[PDB]
Amino acid sequence: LLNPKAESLRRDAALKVNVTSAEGLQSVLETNLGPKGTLKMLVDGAGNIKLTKDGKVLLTEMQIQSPTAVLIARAAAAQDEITGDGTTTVVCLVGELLRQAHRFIQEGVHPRIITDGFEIARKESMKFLDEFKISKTNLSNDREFLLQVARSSLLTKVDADLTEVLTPIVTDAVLSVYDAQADNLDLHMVEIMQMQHLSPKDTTFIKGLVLDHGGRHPDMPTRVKNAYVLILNVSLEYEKTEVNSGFFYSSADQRDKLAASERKFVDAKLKKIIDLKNEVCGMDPDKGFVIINQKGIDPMSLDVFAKHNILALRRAKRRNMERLQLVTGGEAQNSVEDLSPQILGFSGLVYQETIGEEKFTYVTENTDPKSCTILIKGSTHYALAQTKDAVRDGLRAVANVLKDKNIIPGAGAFYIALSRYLRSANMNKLGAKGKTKTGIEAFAEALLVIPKTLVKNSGFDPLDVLAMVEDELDDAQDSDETRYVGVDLNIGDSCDPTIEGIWDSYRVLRNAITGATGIASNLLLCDELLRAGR
Amino acid sequence: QNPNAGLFKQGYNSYSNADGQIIKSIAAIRELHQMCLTSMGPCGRNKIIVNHLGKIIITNDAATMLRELDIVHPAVKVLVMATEQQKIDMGDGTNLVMILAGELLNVSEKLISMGLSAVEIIQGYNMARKFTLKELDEMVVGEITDKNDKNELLKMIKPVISSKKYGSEDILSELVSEAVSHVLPVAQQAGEIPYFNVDSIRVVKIMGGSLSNSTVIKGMVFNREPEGHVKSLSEDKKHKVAVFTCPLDIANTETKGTVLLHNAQEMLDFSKGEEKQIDAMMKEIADMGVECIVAGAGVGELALHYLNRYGILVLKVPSKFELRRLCRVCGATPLPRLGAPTPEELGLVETVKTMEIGGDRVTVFKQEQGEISRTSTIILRGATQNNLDDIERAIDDGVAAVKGLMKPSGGKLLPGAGATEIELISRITKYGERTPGLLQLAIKQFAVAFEVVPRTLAETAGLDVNEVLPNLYAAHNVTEPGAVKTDHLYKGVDIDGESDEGVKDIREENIYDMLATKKFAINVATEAATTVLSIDQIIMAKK
Amino acid sequence: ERTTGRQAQISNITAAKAVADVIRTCLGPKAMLKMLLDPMGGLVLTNDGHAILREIDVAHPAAKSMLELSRTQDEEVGDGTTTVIILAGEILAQCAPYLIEKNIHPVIIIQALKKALTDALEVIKQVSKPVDVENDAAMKKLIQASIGTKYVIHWSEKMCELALDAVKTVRKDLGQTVEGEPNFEIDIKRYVRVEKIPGGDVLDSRVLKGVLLNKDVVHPKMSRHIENPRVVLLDCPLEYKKGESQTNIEIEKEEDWNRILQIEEEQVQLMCEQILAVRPTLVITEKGVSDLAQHYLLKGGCSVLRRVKKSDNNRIARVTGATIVNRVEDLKESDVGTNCGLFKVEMIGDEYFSFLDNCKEPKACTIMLRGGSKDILNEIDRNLQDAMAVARNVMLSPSLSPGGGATEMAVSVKLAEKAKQLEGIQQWPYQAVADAMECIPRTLIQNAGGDPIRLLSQLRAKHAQGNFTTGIDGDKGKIVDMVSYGIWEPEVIKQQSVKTAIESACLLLRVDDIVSGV
Repeated sequence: LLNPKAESLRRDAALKVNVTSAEGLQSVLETNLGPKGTLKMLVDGAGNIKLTKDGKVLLTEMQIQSPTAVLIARAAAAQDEITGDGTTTVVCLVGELLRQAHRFIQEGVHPRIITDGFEIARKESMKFLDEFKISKTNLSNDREFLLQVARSSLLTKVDADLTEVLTPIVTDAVLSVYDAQADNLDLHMVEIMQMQHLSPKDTTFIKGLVLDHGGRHPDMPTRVKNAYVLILNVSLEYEKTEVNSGFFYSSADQRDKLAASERKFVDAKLKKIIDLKNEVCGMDPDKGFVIINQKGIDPMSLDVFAKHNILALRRAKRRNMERLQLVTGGEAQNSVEDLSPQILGFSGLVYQETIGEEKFTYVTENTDPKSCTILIKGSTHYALAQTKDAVRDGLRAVANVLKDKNIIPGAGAFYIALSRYLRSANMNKLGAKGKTKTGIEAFAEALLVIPKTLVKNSGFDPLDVLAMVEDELDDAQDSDETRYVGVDLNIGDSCDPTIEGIWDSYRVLRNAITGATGIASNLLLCDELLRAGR
Repeated sequence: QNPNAGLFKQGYNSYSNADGQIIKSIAAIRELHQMCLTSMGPCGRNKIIVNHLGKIIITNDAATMLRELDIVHPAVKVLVMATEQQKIDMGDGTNLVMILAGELLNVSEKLISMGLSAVEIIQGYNMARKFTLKELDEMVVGEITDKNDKNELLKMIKPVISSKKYGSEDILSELVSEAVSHVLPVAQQAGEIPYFNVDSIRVVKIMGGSLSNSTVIKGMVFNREPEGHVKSLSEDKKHKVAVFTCPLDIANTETKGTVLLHNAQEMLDFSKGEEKQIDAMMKEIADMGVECIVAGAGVGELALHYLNRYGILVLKVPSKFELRRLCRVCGATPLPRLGAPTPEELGLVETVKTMEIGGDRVTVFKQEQGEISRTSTIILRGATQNNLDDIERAIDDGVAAVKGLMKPSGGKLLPGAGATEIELISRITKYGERTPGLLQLAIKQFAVAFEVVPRTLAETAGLDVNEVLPNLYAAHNVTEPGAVKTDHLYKGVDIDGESDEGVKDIREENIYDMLATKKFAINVATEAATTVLSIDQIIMAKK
Repeated sequence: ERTTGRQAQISNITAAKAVADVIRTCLGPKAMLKMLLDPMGGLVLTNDGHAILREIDVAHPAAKSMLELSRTQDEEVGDGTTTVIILAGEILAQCAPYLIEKNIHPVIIIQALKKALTDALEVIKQVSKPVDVENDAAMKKLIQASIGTKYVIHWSEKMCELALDAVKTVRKDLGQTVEGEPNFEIDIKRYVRVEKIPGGDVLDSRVLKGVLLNKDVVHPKMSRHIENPRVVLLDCPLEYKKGESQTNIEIEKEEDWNRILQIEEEQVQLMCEQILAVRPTLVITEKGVSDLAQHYLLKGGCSVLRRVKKSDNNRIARVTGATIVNRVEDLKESDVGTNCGLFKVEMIGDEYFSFLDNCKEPKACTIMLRGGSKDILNEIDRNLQDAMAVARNVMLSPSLSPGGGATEMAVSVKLAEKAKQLEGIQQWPYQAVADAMECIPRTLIQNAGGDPIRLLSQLRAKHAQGNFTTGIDGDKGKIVDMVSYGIWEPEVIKQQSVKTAIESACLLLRVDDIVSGV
């Protein structure tokens, strides 16, 4: 039953290889789970050092021939397009669920009943999911509670020293861009800037928009408070004919004749701009005037802007100009002849950070900016990649907190309670099936891998911390009140996840149970590995 | 680089069930199974096995071949010991037990492919065996009256002598039935004490002549020469015969009596002493009336000289096993001493002569009426030496079937040559649908295992396998307009090689299988297959 | 290279068993998922039986023959592709020791398969039960077999209405012994052709009788809606006629050049006057229409419609009665726009449409499928064709057969009873057919996880004395009757399953030799 150049695994041998290949990828992301996990370096062919704990980014930067990790890679891709986080946790749930089920395969349990026991446990998990969840109020005074949610996302992807730095940054980034109403939130409206100069501990949040190319003159003012921003589409720089040509004067009389042809369009626009400063903000103190000027600036206007102390800008990005219309409010002016003071916008303190290689400009302190900029600083390249991964994962984690009114406590509070509930639910109810309870127990025993993994990376005994939580849950079942118990990684004993402030998104955990169920089931449903097409 | 695992005990050749050990044990038996498939039946073939003594021996019977073959497989030894049950306890079925037990393992592979446990396979055959044994009592049509008549013995002996050296069954039947009728004593209304014995018939063979020249004589015939001037005795009845265990020589002393040579004067007394003493000892034997001296040991030179003057026939029997059966003939008793032929230890024989058998002069020891003897001798003649070996073995298997004619259902008979094996298939399949449960798989395969007996008879006969099989099915399965099934239940596998077409009733040739052979072979075939199917693991060493 | 003797018969059975080995667990609704490793690094996890076989590359030619026979079965019916290969594969496996070890001639086995095929079709007719083809509620539980386990399960009630409306229109009884009888004479291919309509809701999907066209009015100012439009079909478009070869017009006279420009306007106008001879209210052109012909037909009070496929004009002629004519000057007066309900161009999904639908059946229909996206339309499209294929399977054969391994085992019980009365050499390979008929219900047991030995012994016992109504439930796994849960399939699927399996098993037995070279 074979042809030349064929390799096929039949009977239960393919199930043994698929689980064994899954145990390898499991241990890779096992030590990467939680804030106490490990931070691994991945360099493929580019010499580019990158350190991140995100489960999806690992699989995209590594080529894996194992077919088991291919479907897992498709699972991590579906979680990012929906949940946006928790890719490492889902992989740890799929890996251990195959190990607990593989032990029952040798017992003779058919894999269809194993998959049927998962769907029954998944429907019962959704019932406990609605009972265990906590409804959070839509009020905007929850920023204090948002600080606890922000730390839960940050502590995982960093060394925990940067969490306190990014805690006010990430929290204020979401509330500033999100107006308070039903509405929705847009993460694209929050810009991200990257700089390799300053250390990562010095990073700060930018309320407004920042731009790259500024005007360079020695007399330009460093700080300008409450300045008016004006978008300028005309060219302030000398221009030449479409064909290469130049104006060479042999006398002072020919100098004024040849140079006037180039500055004729410049002076016509330049003299009308400085007249706007005479009509508006001429006398009035505590006001300013700023020019965007997407096009360049000639050295002649630099001396004119220096006499009036006008902040000069040239070579502006077109994408940032559309955001300046929202932040500042000024309309794009194509012709200065039609320029009016109604087109002028309003901005706050504008100060330019002076660095030899690059210069920055801050449009910040605006009345209605309706935009945000997260400035990421770091000394090395991998420090910028890790911080950028934590911000993008942090913004998307908090994004699901405002959209989804339900919140779940973390630190193993959801996993330990669900594993203990499903084990005691089928015993009291006895409404599933007689034989199926074997496969249902495999799912309940696979839910305790996460709390055992969090303490494994910290070096604590997973059997000791598990017995301490069960003793607290038994004390919680005796009392008629509601008390949630969770594992504390720092101290090593149990903790109240509501007081400690460790919280997990409801949508992330809702798709984690259903997602890990279908992916791990399809791997057990494969009897034979087919090699064909060649 | 490649490690080793799975063997935790010691260095050996290890077999486990994960490697298909149950198939390997059947495949090892299948190597020797095909040899017995071509053995049973009148069209069967003979195999050559060279003995360890440098002698080529060819025989049809498998029970003899299994002893001469070197078998290192212990799973085959189970069937070899089961074959000994057919050879010892019975006189027929040695070739049939290897075919049945070998096929029960072949049909069991279909149940193994379905994943059925070996216990339910054994339990299925055990329930199917009781269904077959119950029918074997109803498969008997006629019964031998045990009249022990010469014409009645030809009916039972003919099929037993068959399936070896085909074509001679008519001549060999008259030779065996004549010798058996002589051993069987004359009695009536007594069934308690057995009579016939297997060792009571001693077969001899001498090169020369043909098979038609063979005869049957009452007595024990000796091939040795008379060794002395007296070739044969007279025709007077009741000749006195003395059996001496001690060799013929000068009389010695029970206490010490060691002969030593020292001086030449003693040497002259030793030569002259043996002349006077032997002449004195042999004279006292002739004075008491002993005309024949049977010496189990050697005979001296001076003993033959003095017995020629007294007219005493000298007879030497170097085999001590033949002297024990000789006492039941003449009535003489062996004497460990010499010189005192007590008349209480002397027997009587009517006729002792010397006849030419196959061209050589041999002394015949026989009788007529008085002094009834329980031992008979079958004299054989032929040119081929190898053919005479199988004929003697055919007679031994023929007389052993006479032992099966005793009280334990020795007269009952059933049609053979493929007649019963096909009819039992329809009865077993009838009980398959009748018995509910998982046993239906093993019961149906138990009837298919009986299809090998008619198939081998067709293969050994050169017949097409696609012909005889559907012909036997339509012959034993018919629709009779009535409650009682009628017409021909006797259709077997015909020897063919002649005549016209198809099959025919086996009653035309008066051939049948004895119930004692068939019923006992089924119990041995099931227990032989039960042992193999019950063993899922073995541990051996390099031999 | 070349394989002769009995070795080719071994490879033919091995190749058929190897291909069936893959789909062993691919049979039934409980079929599990397969993983195909591509040489480029791709994987296919789909559990569909016939979707995997097209991606499997095989070497031995007998394995390629099973893929070609499954391709024919895939086009005729949507399901049951793995049923034929597994059934035909087990026939060669049970007859493997008979062909070689038993020394049976292959034609004797092939002739026995022909007698076993005829006896099997008679048993299928006996185990079948009558079904009402005019019952609307009964056809919904049948067509649902091709519906459930798909996205259309929520609309299944509306999915059956769209299927029955198309089948009842194209079916012609014509029952009689004179010219021969096609049973209900359903044609899905030509008449039932569907055009997908974007936008709207799935609940609003209706079956229109007529021809639908996406092209709108081609003129800025023209009547948008015609009460009773009269269709006129034509082939050659409306424009200045030119020769099919190279044409060179050399005129040396001054004022004749202006006359040629007038003929170009008169030639297009002459083509419009020949159309207006019957005074039509609608003009439909297969190819494009020049702007000159648009103004000439505008003064005549008739709509102009260009860009129409040729396959539509064949259906437009039957839903209208306009005769298709090649040259416009040859246009016959027999063209009629009768039996046209509405011309309404009303826009659906930000695109102007054209509706020829009417209130009568012109021996055809056009199914209008609307939904919330194009992906839903393409899903309903293929599902509706498969829903009508199962509906056609029920109409052509007015009987239903029990599923879940009930029909497969019931035939094997009857084959074992007919084997005793055969009395021939073919009896041995004929009993192997019943053993292969028992592998299909054993296949569903091995996929369910139950004990095959314990269940088949109980399953076979319930057919003899239980009126062969006892099948096996897929979801539960306990042996139950098929009358309660109502699991039934049309007979034509069971007929073509055993018919192709014997043809596939005999074809591999007919080839005893394999040679190579051109």
